[PDB]
Amino acid sequence: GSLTEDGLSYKEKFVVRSYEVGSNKTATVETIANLLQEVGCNHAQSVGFSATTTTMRKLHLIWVTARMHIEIYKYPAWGDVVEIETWCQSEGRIGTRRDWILKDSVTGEVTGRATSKWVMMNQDTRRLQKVSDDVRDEYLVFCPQEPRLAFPEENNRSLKKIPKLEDPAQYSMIGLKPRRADLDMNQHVNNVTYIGWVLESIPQEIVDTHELQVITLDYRRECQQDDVVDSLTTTTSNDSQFLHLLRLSGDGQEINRGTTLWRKK
Amino acid sequence: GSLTEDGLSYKEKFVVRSYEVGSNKTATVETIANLLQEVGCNHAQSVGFSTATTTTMRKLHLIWVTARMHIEIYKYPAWGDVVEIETWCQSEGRIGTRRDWILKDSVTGEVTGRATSKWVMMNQDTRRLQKVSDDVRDEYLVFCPQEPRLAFPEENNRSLKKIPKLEDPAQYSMIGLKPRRADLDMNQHVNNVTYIGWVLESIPQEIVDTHELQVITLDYRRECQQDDVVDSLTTTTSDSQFLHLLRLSGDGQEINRGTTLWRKK
Ligand SMILES: C[C@@H]1CCCN(C(=O)c2cscn2)CC1
Ligand SMILES: C[C@@H]1CCCN(C(=O)c2cscn2)CC1
Repeated sequence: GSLTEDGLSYKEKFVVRSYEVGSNKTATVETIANLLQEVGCNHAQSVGFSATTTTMRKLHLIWVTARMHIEIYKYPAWGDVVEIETWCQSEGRIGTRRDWILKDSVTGEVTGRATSKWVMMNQDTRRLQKVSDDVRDEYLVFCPQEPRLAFPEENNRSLKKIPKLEDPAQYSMIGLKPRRADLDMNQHVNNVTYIGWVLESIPQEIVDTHELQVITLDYRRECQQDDVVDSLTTTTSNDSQFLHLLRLSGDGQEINRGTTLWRKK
Repeated sequence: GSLTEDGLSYKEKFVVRSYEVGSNKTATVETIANLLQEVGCNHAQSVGFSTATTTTMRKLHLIWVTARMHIEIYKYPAWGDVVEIETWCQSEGRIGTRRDWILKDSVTGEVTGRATSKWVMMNQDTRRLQKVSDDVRDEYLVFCPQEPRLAFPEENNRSLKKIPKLEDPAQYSMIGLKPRRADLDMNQHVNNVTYIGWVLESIPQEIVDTHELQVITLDYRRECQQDDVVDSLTTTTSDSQFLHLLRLSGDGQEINRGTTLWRKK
């Protein structure tokens, strides 16, 4: 991959692997989410990061995902090449937004797009804090100055408020535990695992007859390596919509909430 | 990737991704196992095996199934490094075929790991393993070297050693392991790599933090269904050596058995 001519965004091509596809022989949404993560890490490394600054490392601060929103029009087939362009933009003292565009390497048509909201947090106390002006100036130079939104729409699904699922849930997957493959290089559960856990409560009948078009996932609390999670889903609707909730198997503490939108094959 | 000059083996280069590495920022053994699988699929596709079945095998409802996997790693590739893998097949008479791999450093050319696997023929409906017929053997002998080519040539080595059954009580255990949709392949079967991850779940974190996995030999006895639950058992048999057993959470039916060998960091 490489930064674009203006150095304000990054592009990378990926060939879809055998183990990355589903029953329809096309890449899963979790594989897509992993590819978004990979191009985001490479963009950060290319502009002198390792996504902490010296001021963030000095104050023990980190970037944490608050929301992820993915919309897929066409999933790449096994063996196809997909090009992803990614970039960041400041949103004032709230935090930063990171967006992506997925394109067909042969046709150049847009086959998917994503947006995510990130907030600053103290690594040790887990206390969120607004972005200080001194931290902002350090990365503003790597972002475009004019707004550049993967989801410009006058009123888009990426910024909709998500409500809390009411018991009893219509569908459920109980006793989900992460394994070592679910952890990152810092022994924390990978943000993609939550996507897989959310989708575990969707009935296989929906999975066999429908394709996932949209998914918006709010991140509320981290799941520890030794925690157990319950995945809950309720239908809220040619198109199927679901409301999701991830919570701790025991006390029922909320870790995630989201919505998915599926269309008929 | 591409077939070598003689068309008797295949090579492919992989860049190590951010989500593919462990706590010491070097690729996991499951990532290595996935890369072995990917280069094996590409080798099969390049010599005329469509979405590793032949026209005669398709006609008779026959498939290739792994019986044993043996991986030895000297140096795990770091995040961002390129690793080149060369793979090939060889017939072993009526028993079945063997598939071997050599892992090399793209910069130095030194061997950083090597693997071998034994495959047998099985009816995909009855699960009855059969010997390699004759009309089938001749159909693929032309894609394998005629003189022996072994990733593990040593006379009386670890790849061919007999594995015993773990005796209760196990010293360590991880119970209630269930596969999720990401653990399944394009045919809704549990991926052979998931078993490696499940075996390693019962290894104490103390071993994982102080040691590196050098060797792993895994026998495949029975498939784990999408709705099955597995228990992972381990006992120290000693460098550190362990004896492993995967079995069904309920009745205690054997699905896998193996051994690992770990070196101090
Ligand atoms: C271009 C970009 C500048 C902003 C920070 N960054 C990130 O990737 C990031 C995503 S969420 C918070 N930090 C590194 C590189
Ligand atoms: C070169 C090779 C030769 C025949 C078998 N094969 C495999 O991929 C295979 C079978 S069992 C493990 N590997 C297809 C192509």
